[PDB]
Amino acid sequence: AHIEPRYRQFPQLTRSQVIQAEFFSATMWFWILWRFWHDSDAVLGHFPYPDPSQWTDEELGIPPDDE
Amino acid sequence: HAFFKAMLFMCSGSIIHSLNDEQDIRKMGGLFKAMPFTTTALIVGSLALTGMPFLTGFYSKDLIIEAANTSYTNAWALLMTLIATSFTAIYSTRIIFFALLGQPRFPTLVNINENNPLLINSIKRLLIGSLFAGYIISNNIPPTTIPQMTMPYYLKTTALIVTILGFILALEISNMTKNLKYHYPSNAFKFSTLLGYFPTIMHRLAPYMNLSMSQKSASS
Amino acid sequence: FPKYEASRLSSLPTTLDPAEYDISSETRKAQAERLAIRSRLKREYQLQYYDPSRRGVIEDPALVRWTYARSANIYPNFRPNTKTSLLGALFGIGPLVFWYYVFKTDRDRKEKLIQEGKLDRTFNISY
Amino acid sequence: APPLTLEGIKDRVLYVLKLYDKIDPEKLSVNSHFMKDLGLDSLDQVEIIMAMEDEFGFEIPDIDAEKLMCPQEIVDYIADKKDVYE
Amino acid sequence: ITKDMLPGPYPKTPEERAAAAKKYNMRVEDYEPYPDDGTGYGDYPKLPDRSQQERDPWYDWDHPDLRLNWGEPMHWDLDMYIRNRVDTSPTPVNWNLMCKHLFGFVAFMLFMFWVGETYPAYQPVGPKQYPYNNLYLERGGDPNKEPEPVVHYEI
Amino acid sequence: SGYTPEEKLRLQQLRELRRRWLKDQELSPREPVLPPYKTYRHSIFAFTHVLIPVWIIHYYLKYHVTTKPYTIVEKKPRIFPGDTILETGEVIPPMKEFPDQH
Amino acid sequence: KRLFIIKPSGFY
Amino acid sequence: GAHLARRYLGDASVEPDPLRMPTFPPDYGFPERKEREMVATQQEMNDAQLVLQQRDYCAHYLIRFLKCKRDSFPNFLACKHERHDWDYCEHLDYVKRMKEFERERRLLQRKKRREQREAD
Amino acid sequence: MLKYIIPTIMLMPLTWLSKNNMIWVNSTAHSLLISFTSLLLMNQFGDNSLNFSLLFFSDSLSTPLLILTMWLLPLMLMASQHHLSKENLTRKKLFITMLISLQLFLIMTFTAMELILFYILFEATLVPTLIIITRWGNQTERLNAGLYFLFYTLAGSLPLLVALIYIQNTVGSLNFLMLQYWVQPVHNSWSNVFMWLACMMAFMVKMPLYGLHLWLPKAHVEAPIAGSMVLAAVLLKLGGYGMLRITLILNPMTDFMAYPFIMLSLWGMIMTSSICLRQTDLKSLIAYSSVSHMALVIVAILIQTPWSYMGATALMIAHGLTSSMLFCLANSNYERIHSRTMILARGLQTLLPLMATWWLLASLTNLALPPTINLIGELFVVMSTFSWSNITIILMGVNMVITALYSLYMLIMTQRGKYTYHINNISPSFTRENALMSLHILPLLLLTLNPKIILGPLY
Amino acid sequence: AYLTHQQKVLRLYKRALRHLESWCIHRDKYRYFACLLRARFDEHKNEKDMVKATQLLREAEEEFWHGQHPQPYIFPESPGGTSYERYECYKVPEWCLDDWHPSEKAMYPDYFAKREQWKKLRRESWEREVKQLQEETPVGGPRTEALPPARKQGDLPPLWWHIVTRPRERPM
Amino acid sequence: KMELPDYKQWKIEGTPLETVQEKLAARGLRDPWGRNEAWRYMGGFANNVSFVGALLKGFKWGFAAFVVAIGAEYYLESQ
Amino acid sequence: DSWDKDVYPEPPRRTPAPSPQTSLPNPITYLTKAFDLLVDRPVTLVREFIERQHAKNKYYYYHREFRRVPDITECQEKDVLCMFEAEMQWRRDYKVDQEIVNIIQERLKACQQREGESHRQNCAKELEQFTQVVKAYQDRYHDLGAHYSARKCLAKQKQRMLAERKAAKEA
Ligand SMILES: CCCCCCCCCCCCO[C@@H]1O[C@H](CO)[C@@H](O[C@H]2O[C@H](CO)[C@@H](O)[C@H](O)[C@H]2O)[C@H](O)[C@H]1O
Ligand SMILES: CCCCCCCCCCCCO[C@@H]1O[C@H](CO)[C@@H](O[C@H]2O[C@H](CO)[C@@H](O)[C@H](O)[C@H]2O)[C@H](O)[C@H]1O
Ligand SMILES: CCCCCCCCCCCCO[C@@H]1O[C@H](CO)[C@@H](O[C@H]2O[C@H](CO)[C@@H](O)[C@H](O)[C@H]2O)[C@H](O)[C@H]1O
Ligand SMILES: CCCCCCCCCCCCO[C@@H]1O[C@H](CO)[C@@H](O[C@H]2O[C@H](CO)[C@@H](O)[C@H](O)[C@H]2O)[C@H](O)[C@H]1O
Ligand SMILES: CCCCCCCCCCCCO[C@@H]1O[C@H](CO)[C@@H](O[C@H]2O[C@H](CO)[C@@H](O)[C@H](O)[C@H]2O)[C@H](O)[C@H]1O
Repeated sequence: AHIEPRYRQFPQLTRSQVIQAEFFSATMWFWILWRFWHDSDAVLGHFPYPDPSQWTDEELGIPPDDE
Repeated sequence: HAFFKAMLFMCSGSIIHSLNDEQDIRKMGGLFKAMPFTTTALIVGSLALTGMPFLTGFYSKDLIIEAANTSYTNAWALLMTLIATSFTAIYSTRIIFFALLGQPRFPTLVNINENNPLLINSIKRLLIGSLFAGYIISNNIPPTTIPQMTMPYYLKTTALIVTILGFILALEISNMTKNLKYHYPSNAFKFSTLLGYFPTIMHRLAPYMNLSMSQKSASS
Repeated sequence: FPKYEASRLSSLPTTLDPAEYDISSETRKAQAERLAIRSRLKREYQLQYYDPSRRGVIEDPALVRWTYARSANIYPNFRPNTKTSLLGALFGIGPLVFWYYVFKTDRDRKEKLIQEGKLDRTFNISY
Repeated sequence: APPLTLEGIKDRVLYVLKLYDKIDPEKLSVNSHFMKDLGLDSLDQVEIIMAMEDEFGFEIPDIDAEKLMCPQEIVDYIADKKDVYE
Repeated sequence: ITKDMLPGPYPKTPEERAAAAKKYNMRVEDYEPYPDDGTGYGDYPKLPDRSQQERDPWYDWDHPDLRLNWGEPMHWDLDMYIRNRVDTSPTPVNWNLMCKHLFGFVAFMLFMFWVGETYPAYQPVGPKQYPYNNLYLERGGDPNKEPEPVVHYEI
Repeated sequence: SGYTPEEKLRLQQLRELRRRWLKDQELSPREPVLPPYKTYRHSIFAFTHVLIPVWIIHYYLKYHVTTKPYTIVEKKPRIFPGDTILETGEVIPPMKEFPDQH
Repeated sequence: KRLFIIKPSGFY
Repeated sequence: GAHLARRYLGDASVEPDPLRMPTFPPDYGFPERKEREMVATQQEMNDAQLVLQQRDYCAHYLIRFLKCKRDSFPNFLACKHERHDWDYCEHLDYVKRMKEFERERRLLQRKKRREQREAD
Repeated sequence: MLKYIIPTIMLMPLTWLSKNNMIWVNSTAHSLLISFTSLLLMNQFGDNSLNFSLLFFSDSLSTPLLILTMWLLPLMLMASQHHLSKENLTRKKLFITMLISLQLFLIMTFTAMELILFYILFEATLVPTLIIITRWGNQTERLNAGLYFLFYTLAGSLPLLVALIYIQNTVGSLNFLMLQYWVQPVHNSWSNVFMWLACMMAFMVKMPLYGLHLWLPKAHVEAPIAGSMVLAAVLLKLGGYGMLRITLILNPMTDFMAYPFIMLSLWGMIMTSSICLRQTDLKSLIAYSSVSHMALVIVAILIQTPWSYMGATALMIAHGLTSSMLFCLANSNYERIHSRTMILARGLQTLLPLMATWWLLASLTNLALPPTINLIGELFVVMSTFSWSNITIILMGVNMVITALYSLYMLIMTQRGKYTYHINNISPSFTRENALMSLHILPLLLLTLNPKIILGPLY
Repeated sequence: AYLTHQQKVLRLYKRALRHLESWCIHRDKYRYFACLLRARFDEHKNEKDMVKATQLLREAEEEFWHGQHPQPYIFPESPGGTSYERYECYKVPEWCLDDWHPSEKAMYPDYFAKREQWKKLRRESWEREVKQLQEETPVGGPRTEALPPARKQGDLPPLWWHIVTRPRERPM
Repeated sequence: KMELPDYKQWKIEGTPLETVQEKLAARGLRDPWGRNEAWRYMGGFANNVSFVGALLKGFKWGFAAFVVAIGAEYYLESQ
Repeated sequence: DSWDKDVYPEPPRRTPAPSPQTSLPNPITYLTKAFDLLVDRPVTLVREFIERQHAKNKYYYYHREFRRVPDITECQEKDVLCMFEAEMQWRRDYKVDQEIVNIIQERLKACQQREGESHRQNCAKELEQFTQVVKAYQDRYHDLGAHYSARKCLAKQKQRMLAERKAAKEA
């Protein structure tokens, strides 16, 4: 056949199978980097998270303890 | 899930076929270079399964986790779900480490061959799907909810970090198999291997009781 | 090494059985006759299994005895006594009486609710 | 899977035995008894059978394995199991 | 076959035990009938309650799938012990210990789920607010009745 | 522990018979003795497995299924502020002005 | 080498 | 979040109960609160066939996005600004709910001081 | 009904006057022609039944049963002519005469407008049935099987005769049309408790009711194949058909008299399903399968709802074809190996690939795979018993699980695994055997396309 | 047990190595531990006391049970393996060919001509095979399942048909 | 007729099998099957990528393509 | 058209006119034109041929008209001849009422699909009409049993009329 078996030895590889595998492995990493560069928010956060303790009583309308 | 899970099964079929119907990972190894295209699909499928950013599995799984920890939920179910997400990286590491890495452990008559176009094309189509199908779909489906996007930084990245930690820990565990040490199994190890004894107990006890009652009491 | 606690559905490995070891000429004599019986039956089967002119089934008396034992032979060897009657009473009458009260109680409760109008049947018109 | 042949099976059976440090590869022949000629014991013969199983990817039961006492006997046993007739 | 070769009543003498064991192709020593409780076993040999999976795979059986030999007495429950049904082969973990671990895991999981249902996890956020008297009309509220207004303010 | 001389001889004799039986399983050159472009093939497949069925189904749906009430029920089209209605020419008003906070 | 494949009669 | 640790392992009486919140009048402490405006009419949301849970105070932004999605078809990568407008509005809606929780917590804290000093 | 009674009788002159070598061809062909014309009975109306004369009428309940009965006669002839080949010629014609006379009694039984005419024909079917079992069965026990069949039936029938005659005295008529308009309610009393029992026990034994079923596995295991076919397909349904008619005049007493028999059926169906898991005899397994299926029919008839009556009618037809097919399938194995032991001949899908398809289809209908009419009937019954009491879904659910287990166990044990080495007379399936199987399954699967004609009068 | 003491030790040795292999996985690590395990067997190789030797076997088996791999490696076509009995559905007994239709047999004229010689050879040999088993079997039947070889030329080993003509391990 | 490689070439030196023989040699033991395992550590089976190297397969060309693409996108966006 | 729009009402259709905001060609537009050319036109002509043959053989069928007869209330006790006709009439009306409930159910289900996410508010009339008709059908026919008859129906009504009278007496 086009590929003969070997005994106790590394098998015979075609150029086509090696090249195609490298192309799709590269395409995976190009894709992730391209998306990460353009959509980094989707993995790190889209909006700031406010600190509730930083809000003043005037914003929250907490009346002074005297009243 | 349909894309990369079907691909993973097809990649394992490629390995099983080349190793004369061998399915035990302990008897594989060294296939990373011997089977280059099956290896690329297996790595892409594994990364898609573990929610690697922007692969098909990230667009569903990642949203689910962030909705899970920002919801009014059982605290135990949330904690169980996160730990299982880490376990996903661990067993994904196992398949890659044992099937593809290290030295070959299969028989001597090497017949590895992944060069059939039917095999290459069928996996090739699912490989493209496992890279872009998630992105394509999320950008085309109409919105039918209110996605939760405001949350603490640590709730946003919980899915990613527990996955990374699982990868790191899984790698350390895999490396210890190489050391020249022998350890007796733990009760935990046996429990995991024997599937919590559920098949062992229940598939002997239920059949026995029902079948014995059928003959002894119902009939005789 | 915690020992092996064998059960009905988890038998005892022969390697851990004392009976396997500490053999005597008396046991070895027993294993001899068991093997002799096996070979006598094997020979009788092989002579019919290998017969060129045999087309059909090799009737096995062991199989006929098994099927005959588990049907036709039971009643002649039956005795009405405490064990058979207590088991017969428990598993023949008992389940019927149990299910009677389950369904009768449930149906009686529902019937009362329907009379008082307390069971919702707004769209129930298929029965 | 590529088919087996009697010559092919013999080659690999001898090949494995030539990689066993307890045998003399020049003194080895298809008809060498593992104890009478090669002077091995039975613990060694279990290992040889174990290595033949690993070589061909199938198991020889212990009842059958303990009788294979020279390389030709192994070659015959494998050929019979795999339906090799040449 | 013939009546003398068919199963019979419980054997009552050492000689009747000998003819029974002969009939079932057994040794008079190895032949032991079921107890005579009146359940209908008769003289059928009681055999070791072992699954067919336990028998030697490599022996050359007359019925390899059943792992039976032509003519040997069949267990009373042979059809329950075929390789498709009840398996009694030894387990690498004792039976009782297996039950303790599986039960313990399951029982513990259920308890922790209740604890998590009493102490639910939620975010520090007020109730989500909807317009038009909490969408009274949309949810199916009666058009004729005038709903109790629901007013939401800024903050 | 090896074979007895009697056993070896029987294994020898069965082996010659078996290898002869296996040899006889091979087929002769004349056996079995039987009794007496892509575009085109994909073009014929599309014709017989798409066009002809979709002809039948459209005829079935148009002149039999849709002639009965409520056999095909469509979700009504979404109407957005500013849309124009084809059936009438009615123009849907735009929404009121936003605070335009960005 | 093409071997003969034993099958039950398919004729009937 | 930390709030859970405080409520469960600490004094829960000063932490809001998410189910029953709010437990103070809306105007208590606020001189003249305004009422939240709603842009989209009920008929527009009805005609747009929005999912009932999407018919909140940001619905007008959702309607704009949905109209843009249909009109930009098949360019499924357009309408990014409209999506973000809707997402940002929902973010602001979420922060408002966060303030409501903090307000409730501080009032509970206040009412504990205002009770303790009156107690002693 | 004379357009069916008379040509059925003419089958007897035809068989006796046929050339010695044409008795099977002639009787089979002309019994198929009679089956064809029976479709004219499907001239049914929404309000009125089809009332031909003072003696016979045909509604939507009896019409499908009549068509099942007349379809079965040609199938029984095909199934018998092999094992009767060595039979004496006159004794072959007498065998066929017993089958023709059974069809005659049966089609008159299902169309009798008067209940005492129904009783006589209902009883008359015993004689040909008993003679078939005891004359042309193969084993010693066929004689005991005949006696159990005879005396179980008569123990129940004779009380029914007294009750019907008492009913005619008090009401003045037993005409079923008249009973519909002159029916009066039954008020509680020990006198009516035993009138109710007398009216229902004869039919309960025929179904059979669990507890009273012991005659059935005996009869099946000893009957010849044609006897087993009619027994399972039709004669069991005489109990169901009789109950569906007589319950008209038992109201409202059926409200509480049903309880002991619903309990027996609901629990009995799980017990007989589980018995099938441990049966060693293939025919006995199928016999016990019928008891489990007919338990549902008894429950459905007794809860007296429009959905339950539709379900019972479909179950009786679906079971008739499926159980008859299963007996025929097991028989084809028996004609080869001459034993009914299920485990004797295994792995037959390797040796008889097409007969293994029939085994698969027969099993799938037996476990009620949707949308078969087996599933339609069983589902409608389960819907109605759920409204009767919600907890019944537990018992219905378990039975469905156990029914699948023994149906596929029978398939796996006989058809799959390894073939038995020493059994070497498994000849290729004959055309007669394959046509017999297809004439069971094809009409059964065709009825799924148009199930209203087997759903009964309440459709 | 009909196994001698030697058979039990050798069987335990093999079984212990295979379960050791499952634990180690890596071939270098397995080689290191297989040699230490062999050293332990060599340690008591010369124990001449049967009582002690049997006692050593008992403890060894006890240790193996504690240390056995819960999921050991199995050769795919071995009992319990993932390919055990995978091909039984394709093995068809040769007597099925007697039922072939003549039109089916006409397609392989040469195969069925040879098949007739084997069937002819089977009939001719049968009588001598039964006779040979009659003359060599002691009164009271056989005591073992061993069968004799042929003792003359032109004789075939008794009971050979179903061994010689058994289905190929990869039939279709 | 298949050609097996000459058996003399399988040596344990320079492989982890040699470390095993050194550890066993320190106890007085030997590994007589070491050469039957050597072929798994020699030839094209020697030197297999690490787990990180496995994941990073194709990263080099993927990163280069990513760098080119963004630069190309930038140069267009500016103009 | 084919059915009656009164029995099966459909609210007037409102279709938004296309508002393409993209330069790209719309795939649906051209596939629609292909579908009309390749499927609709040939299928339409084949139908017009068949409609020509039917017009050359025009014949009619009729919907049966059932005269009204006295109901079971007017029948003397055990007078089968009058009972039979009243009983058959009651059976015919039972089937018709079953199909009335099917029509109202069909409207309800068509509305639920047509209105989409707004069905909860836009199918209130259909739900109300369905609720009322199911109440009327339940009162007439529910719980009569498999052996239902005009007599059992009448007895059920009388029992209901008695209960309503007694409650009215309490008022
Ligand atoms: C949509 C984004 C698309 C991104 C596409 C990016 C370009 C695709 C590049 C495909 C590369 C194919 O070319 C392949 O590359 C690898 C790595 O250099 C080479 O591999 C090279 O390194 C290894 C290890 O040292 C050697 O064993 C091998 O002999 C050598 O050739 C292959 O021999 C070559 O065939
Ligand atoms: C969402 C996707 C997340 C993907 C995460 C991918 C994996 C992340 C990196 C995990 C750790 C990387 O690997 C880190 O470096 C080297 C690998 O060269 C390892 O080093 C190891 O390599 C050799 C392998 O022969 C071992 O024998 C040795 O014991 C050890 O030094 C470290 O033990 C590990 O901590
Ligand atoms: C990531 C996973 C997250 C979920 C983790 C869930 C944890 C579940 C733990 C359940 C433990 C149940 O199992 C429990 O273990 C101990 C330890 O053997 C058992 O203990 C038993 O074995 C030994 C005896 O040799 C002794 O400890 C004790 O005499 C005996 O009772 C208990 O009988 C058993 O009930
Ligand atoms: C498989 C077997 C199934 C068996 C099912 C058993 C059902 C049992 C039904 C019991 C109820 C019988 O019906 C009941 O009979 C008695 C007859 O004396 C009637 O009552 C009559 O006799 C009793 C005497 O006991 C008087 O007190 C009463 O004044 C009188 O009217 C009741 O009005 C009626 O309710
Ligand atoms: C063989 C299986 C054995 C399992 C055990 C089965 C026991 C079966 C008992 C039969 C029923 C006996 O109980 C029966 O209940 C019904 C109610 O529906 C009663 O029916 C009567 O009484 C009720 C109130 O009790 C009234 O509405 C009315 O007078 C009438 O309906 C019967 O008077 C009574 O006889």
